[PDB]
Amino acid sequence: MKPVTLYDVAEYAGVSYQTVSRVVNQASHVSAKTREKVEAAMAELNYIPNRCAQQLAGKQSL
Amino acid sequence: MKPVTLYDVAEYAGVSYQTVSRVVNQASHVSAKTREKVEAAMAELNYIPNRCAQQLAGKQSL
DNA sequence: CGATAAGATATCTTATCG
DNA sequence: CGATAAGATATCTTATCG
Repeated sequence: MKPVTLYDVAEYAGVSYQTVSRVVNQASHVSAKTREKVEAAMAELNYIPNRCAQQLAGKQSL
Repeated sequence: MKPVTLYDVAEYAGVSYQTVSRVVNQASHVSAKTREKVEAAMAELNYIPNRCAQQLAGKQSL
């Protein structure tokens, strides 16, 4: 079950992954609008606490 | 400083990485003793990934 | 069936530019 | 100081062989 990736929030926010990922990791070096955009994005997409693979993994393409 | 990796468990179990890696994710087509050693290995070595961002800060210095 | 190797994707880290 | 781009590493999944 992989609903959202930090990439998803990033895209939805309109910012690089580590734009928002940096935000999610502390965001000690960013701007106002950015945090609010990522915050909005993750909020809308719900964004579960599993960007990488803490207690749930799996990935495929093509 | 870097804790266990699936490679560590793999080596310690005496099985290729891809063997135990698939084990930890399903282990559909795997023998008995194999599961025992992978499980043992990860158990003995404790096995803590930390491939995200918990306490493992310094990783690669480029 | 069980084990090994290769390919693809995501996350994080570091460096550069405005 | 802040955002973007490139590179490296690890994990996961699928296919083939004995």
